[PDB]
Amino acid sequence: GSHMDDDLVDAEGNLVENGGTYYLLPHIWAHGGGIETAKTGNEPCPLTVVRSPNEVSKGEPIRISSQFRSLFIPRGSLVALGFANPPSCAASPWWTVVDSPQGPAVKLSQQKLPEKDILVFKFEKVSHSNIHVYKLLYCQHDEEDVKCDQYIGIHRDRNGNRRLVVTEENPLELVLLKA
Repeated sequence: GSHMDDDLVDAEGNLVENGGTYYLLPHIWAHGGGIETAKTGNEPCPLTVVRSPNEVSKGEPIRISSQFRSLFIPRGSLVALGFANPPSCAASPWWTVVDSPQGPAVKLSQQKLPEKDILVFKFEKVSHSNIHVYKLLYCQHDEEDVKCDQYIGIHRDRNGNRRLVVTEENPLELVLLKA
């Protein structure tokens, strides 16, 4: 047997498939649509992970992978998040957090990444039971083994890009729809 409610759940009540693709949507419709990429700052192409401003858009299917190959993703598991179909100028589909004067930001990279650079996310079910809504934690380095005390949120640059970045308040609250 298996511990009850011990795995990530999608919008339809079915357990999240380890390695499967999902649209990451905000629980609150008015907040926007799914996940996309955009070219910001001095990037030569789309390397910034962002949230679509279109509430109707489900955005890109996002692959969610745990460290080990189990069927489902146990609650509290460190995970990697990547685009099933990444922008062509990215060298890998996996998201990664990079420092910037505007605070840590979720980006893609034009080179291959070491796994301590991608296994840095962790979902955390939002306390207002059910509905299966999750906050997204970013996990930095304690020294050796990991501390997840930072939440991913949105930052609208003045070009209207709703960038995913580690923020102080208003963390994301996502529902995962099977893609």
